[PDB]
Amino acid sequence: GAMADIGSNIFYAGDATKSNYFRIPSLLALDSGTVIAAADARYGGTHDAKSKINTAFAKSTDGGKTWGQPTLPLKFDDYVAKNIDWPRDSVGKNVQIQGSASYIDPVLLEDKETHRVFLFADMMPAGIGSSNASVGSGFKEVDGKKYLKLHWKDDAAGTYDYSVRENGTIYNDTTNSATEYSVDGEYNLYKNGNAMLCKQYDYNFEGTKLLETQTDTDVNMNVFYKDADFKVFPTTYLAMKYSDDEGETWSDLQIVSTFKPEESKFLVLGPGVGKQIANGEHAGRLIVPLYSKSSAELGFMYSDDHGNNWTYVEADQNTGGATAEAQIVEMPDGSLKTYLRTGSGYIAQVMSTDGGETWSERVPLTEIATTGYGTQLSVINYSQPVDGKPAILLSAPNATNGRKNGKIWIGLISETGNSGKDKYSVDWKYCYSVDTPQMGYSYSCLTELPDGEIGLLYEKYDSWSRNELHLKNILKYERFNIDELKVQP
Ligand SMILES: CC(=O)N[C@H]1[C@H]([C@H](O)[C@H](O)CO)OC(C(=O)O)=C[C@@H]1O
Repeated sequence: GAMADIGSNIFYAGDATKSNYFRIPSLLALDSGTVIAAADARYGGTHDAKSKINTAFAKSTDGGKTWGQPTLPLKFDDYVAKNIDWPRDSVGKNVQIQGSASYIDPVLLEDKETHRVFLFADMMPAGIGSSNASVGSGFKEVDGKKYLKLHWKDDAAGTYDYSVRENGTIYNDTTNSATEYSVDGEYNLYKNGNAMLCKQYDYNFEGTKLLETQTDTDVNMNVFYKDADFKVFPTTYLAMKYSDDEGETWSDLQIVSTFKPEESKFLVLGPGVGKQIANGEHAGRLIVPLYSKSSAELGFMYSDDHGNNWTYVEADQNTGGATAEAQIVEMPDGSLKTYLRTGSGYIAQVMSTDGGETWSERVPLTEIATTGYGTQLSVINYSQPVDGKPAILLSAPNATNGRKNGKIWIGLISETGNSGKDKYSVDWKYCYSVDTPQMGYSYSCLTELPDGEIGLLYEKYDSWSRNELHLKNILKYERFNIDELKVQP
């Protein structure tokens, strides 16, 4: 590493998370000027769920120069957290953990009006990922009210005759009566006040066979575990916790996806950051991007009451479930521009003028090359004029073959003198090269730091490639002043 690369790891193999791998960066400068970050702690190599993944978290007091020890605010204990070197061979490289619960794909958001920070992540029951989730919400309605549904072990497959109700009281819905079972605030199970338990799994390889085997370590039976007496419906959930103390402590787990459409296979987070509206009618609205295999592809969830309640909105009617990972910026009036990945070989743009309730048709973004499968991007507002215009920054790879050639772009915003969603034009005038064209570059998250420097946490390899799986120390942190970035190639 060069002098300039010292301090370019936040999460790394050997830190406190006990993970050898990390993916999916999230980076956010708070209003106070503290800076926080989050990423997947991918234990079982860099595979997506299904796997064993927890959400990692760290922060910087010194404006993002330096980072504290990492924490695990969203974590499951059904399989142990350990440092294991995943095989990289033609056969083994493909092997993933079949039986663990996971948190995956974080989003960080701050309510600046209340100084509350929210952490969201997809919540996967045991052995589930987006690809093998079932169709359904995971909740039932009982006398008009939504309750998380549960399968008792000795009931017929696909039979969910129970529900978590007030106080975590588990009810039998056939007779509508409380049982002796309940869940606590962690969704761990109890029988007549007594903690239920089960044996934690280990995983070790013998050659290219992955051996997932019980140990003699008791952990709390959780409804998200493979070996629980009561089990949630095996679809994708959204989880959130909040902190008022900049991530020093976290609130209780919230399964917020009560709005998951019954017709959807998965509904998951567009990783990166969310947005608080600063200007206009809907100023103060909190909004978080989502995408799904459902009635719609792109969606959002928003709160007009500082995080207590969340409303789901569909931005299109595509049923094909392409990976429409999005990030959102604000126009100076306060309308929203969203930039998103697609599976159609380009990055797309959409506008909303009603605070994200409705959205315009997708518009391709010509200026940036990408692959057919696409990659996640990061877009943000910059607080300062740039050549005397309001500006945004976008980070994304810039190649048609592979995830590589990452750029940071500066877009300059103009009024076109037209009306509505067309009020504004973005001029992508600057294009900064992060490394070289053949260097790998995948997911990324920008933030503007306190001093007005631009921070970047990114995947410095190609995370799609089947030949770059299970690499360590690929998650890189760099800082730039705004003049560095003003390049015109
Ligand atoms: C929830 C989940 O799996 N998210 C993953 C997403 C997904 O795998 C798929 O592309 C669409 O269903 O893709 C990628 C990726 O590197 O492309 C990373 C995410 O971690």
